[PDB]
Amino acid sequence: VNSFSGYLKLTDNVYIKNADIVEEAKKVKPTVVVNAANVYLKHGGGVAGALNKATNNAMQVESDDYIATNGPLKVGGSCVLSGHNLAKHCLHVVGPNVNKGEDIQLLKSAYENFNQHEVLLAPLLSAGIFGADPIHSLRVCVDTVRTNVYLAVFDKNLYDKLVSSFL
Ligand SMILES: c1cc(-c2ncc[nH]2)ccn1
Repeated sequence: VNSFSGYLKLTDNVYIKNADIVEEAKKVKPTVVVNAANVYLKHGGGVAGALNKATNNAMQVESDDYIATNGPLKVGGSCVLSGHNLAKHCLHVVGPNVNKGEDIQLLKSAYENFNQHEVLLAPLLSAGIFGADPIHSLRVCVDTVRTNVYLAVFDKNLYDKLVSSFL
């Protein structure tokens, strides 16, 4: 049993809910929240800006030190950093940004990072301001992630379309 409430079950391991991922994390304090990161961990807007704002910029301060030591992530890669006031840990995952011309085949690699964690609260990778088709992102999630993932879809309209169209 876990703390996640009000999710629709899509598969054995994937659950979905209409919610702002920032609002959720504060209530549940999950072991892992996933950030929709970029390779520079520059959390300016979208999921990353909203998560970072909720940490009072502490996520950005920690991220800048990480990049100064380790250099940029890979597209499709990830790192584990603090969850600050939102979660125990934040898994920063880089999905391909279609609005930068990145290979959408990298979306599966991105979701493979989730399999290193037994339970996660996450957004749909490469969705929102990353520009991918969220219906596609949900299909790759279901076909790639084997661990227990609780997805948050910010747009009520999009949430209803994701559920209604789910095979
Ligand atoms: C994009 C933005 C957000 C967000 N939460 C609060 C303000 N903006 C959440 C998910 N995707």
